[PDB]
Amino acid sequence: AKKVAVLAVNPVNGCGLFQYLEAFFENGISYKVFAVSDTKEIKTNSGMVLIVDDVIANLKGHEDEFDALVFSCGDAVPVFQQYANQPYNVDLMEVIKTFGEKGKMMIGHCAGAMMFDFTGITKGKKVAVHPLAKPAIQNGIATDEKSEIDGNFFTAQDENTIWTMLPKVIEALK
Amino acid sequence: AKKVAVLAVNPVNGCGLFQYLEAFFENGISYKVFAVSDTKEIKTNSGMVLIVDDVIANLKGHEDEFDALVFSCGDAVPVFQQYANQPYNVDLMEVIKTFGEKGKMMIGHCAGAMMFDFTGITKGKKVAVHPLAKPAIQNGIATDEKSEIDGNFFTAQDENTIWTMLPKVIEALK
Ligand SMILES: [Ca+2]
Ligand SMILES: [Ca+2]
Ligand SMILES: [Zn+2]
Ligand SMILES: [Zn+2]
Repeated sequence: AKKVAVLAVNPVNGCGLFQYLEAFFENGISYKVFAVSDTKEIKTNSGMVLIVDDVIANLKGHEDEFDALVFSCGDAVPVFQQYANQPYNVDLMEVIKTFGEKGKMMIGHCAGAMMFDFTGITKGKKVAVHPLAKPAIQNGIATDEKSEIDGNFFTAQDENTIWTMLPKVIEALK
Repeated sequence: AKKVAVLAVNPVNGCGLFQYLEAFFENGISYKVFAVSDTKEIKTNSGMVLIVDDVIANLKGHEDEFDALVFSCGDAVPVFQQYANQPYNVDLMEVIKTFGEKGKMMIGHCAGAMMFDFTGITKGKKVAVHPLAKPAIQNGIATDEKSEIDGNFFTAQDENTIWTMLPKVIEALK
């Protein structure tokens, strides 16, 4: 019964986030949602209070217990580099790197491929990424497609193109 | 300009909800989210917790303050009928009737058209509705279409067909 660690940044795009969670719940895939935050209480881009399962600090060292990582992008991302030293963002890099190195399935949209890329795990792999974050892809092969599936990477250009890969994401977890 | 009252049942389908909220937010359309519940704190079908703006009881008497109602469906709706002693479900019927009677734009998906139908406001209008809820449509005219726009009614069969009518909804609310 497959298990996914869903990473929700703060603020998270709720439309992206619930596309994933709704598809997992409807298809009987297990998930736990970790805030990329000090607290499990976060906000959506649109300002709604959202309380998820746990915080990313508590995912570290437990990466083994999951089959897949979802990076659910949001308005936190454009300020990531500015706040790279925040503990939740140091944990973010380590966890993405660990999942990547352990061969887990890596799922993301908008700037998710960029977060993956920063850790080097995307080396030589086709990724779809927000057209704005395309210049920051240094290790992966950034394309202009709505989504790219390559090896362990499942990435969509943004929330409005998650649909183009989601049936395949679900099938790979079922 | 235009103001939308969004009704979130408990549990709500978060994929449906945020498709609306992201679209409104990104197009600068004003909205306020009301829990169809005894408190502002609701769950998603997927088990996340949302704290919304207010409860539906506080929308009673203020329907003319809004231009549009969104009914955001969830796994609460198929138990709606069992739960006649929840005051917020009685309030729901009241609020939907009042909005429809006052000629407001009525927007919803999945079993939303059925909630509308129960109040009678759908008399003679085409609606899109989830297949399982279709036989419950007696006042309106249920179709097999992905979405239906008829008069003041903008309804989608479910969360995965919202995209088919959402640009028209946005255009109408500008
Ligand atoms: Ca949002
Ligand atoms: Ca949900
Ligand atoms: Zn993003
Ligand atoms: Zn429903």
